[PDB]
Amino acid sequence: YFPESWLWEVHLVPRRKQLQFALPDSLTTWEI
Amino acid sequence: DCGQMQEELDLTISAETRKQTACKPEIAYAYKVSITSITVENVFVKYKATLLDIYKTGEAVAEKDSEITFIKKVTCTNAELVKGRQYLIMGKEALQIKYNFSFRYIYPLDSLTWIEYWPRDTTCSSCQAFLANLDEFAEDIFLNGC
Amino acid sequence: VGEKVTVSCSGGMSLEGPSAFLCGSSLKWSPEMKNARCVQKENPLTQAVPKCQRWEKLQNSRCVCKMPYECGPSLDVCAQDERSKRILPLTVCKMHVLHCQGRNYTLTGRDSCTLPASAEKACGACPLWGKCDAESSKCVCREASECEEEGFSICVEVNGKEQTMSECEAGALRCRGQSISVTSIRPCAAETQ
Amino acid sequence: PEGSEVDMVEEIDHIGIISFPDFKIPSNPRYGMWTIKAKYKEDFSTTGT
Repeated sequence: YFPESWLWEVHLVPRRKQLQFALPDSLTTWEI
Repeated sequence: DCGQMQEELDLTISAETRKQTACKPEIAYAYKVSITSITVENVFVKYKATLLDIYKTGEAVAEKDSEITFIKKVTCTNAELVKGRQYLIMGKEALQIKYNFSFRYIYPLDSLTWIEYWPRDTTCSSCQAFLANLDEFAEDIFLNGC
Repeated sequence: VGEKVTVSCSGGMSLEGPSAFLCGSSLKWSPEMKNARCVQKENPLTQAVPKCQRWEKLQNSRCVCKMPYECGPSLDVCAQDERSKRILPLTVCKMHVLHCQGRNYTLTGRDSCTLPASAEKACGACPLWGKCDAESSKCVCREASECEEEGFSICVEVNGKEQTMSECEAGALRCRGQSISVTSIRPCAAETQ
Repeated sequence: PEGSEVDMVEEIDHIGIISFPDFKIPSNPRYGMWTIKAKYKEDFSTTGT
């Protein structure tokens, strides 16, 4: 797969919210 | 790709080893023909031909007499070819694409290939047993194959 | 905002474009098309039928010969040299593939050469006209309905008369010990009307 | 990077977040430090960069 960036998203958080997603094949630190 | 050829007019050489060689999974060009002419780009001097017969002109190939190239390279000095000479050989099939609709039967003449001269007269040249052994090998590939 | 959508054309209809989209601030959708193709050429070219034959191997949407070695499973018979009167063993498909390649050949009588298929075989080496019997070391000849091989059609004398039949049927008659005599690897004139 | 302007794009603000269409880099670019300037298309200056 190998992205340089992702998760580029906007959400309403009604005091708590949870998202679920695949981390990519890149064996590197992802800064969120 | 560079290797070496067998010597011309070899006395009583193993004809069954030729069948084994032509049967190999790496073997998919095999024919008897005249060498016709040669070319210039030194890693693929083209070596045009006059097709007499074929036995495992294999992968996506067709019927004989096509007179196509069988290229050569400068480091293969033990595999020299003579213009107008009849010859026998075996090796891998051609890379099948080019600027034309196909590169079909443009032979690579690569390393570890079989090569030898094919006798144009054998009655005069002592015992015809060497040319007859080649004819028995060609008959065996045509009848039994691999 | 932040809700996502996934898109497809209806069943069996070929959609062109990106698969999924996300609702941004309050109006945008990205990266969806302005105009699109929900459906396409879902049916390929069919029955192209290149011109094969028993001595043949059609290719590139056209007819062609087969290799004589690929024709090697054909029934064994007597034949003669391409430029001499001398007799030798041969197979009908290998001879036909050679003639398709423009090579010379000649015919011979049913006893003119030491053809390996000239009588009934043992188990473990049976021709296409037979098979091994259960718990037995001998081969058995099949019926003409057991024709799993494609086969040539050939000319043979039976009951005192020349008749055309399938190569596998002539092979079954030969293996079972029926009174026959092969006359050519080509079919007879007998089907003329 | 040569200071020549190459596009403009507008979007309305609903949230205090404003997501713009994904500007594709032109088919042969000048490499180096492109700049994004932003202004309200209203009676405000408010340049951000």
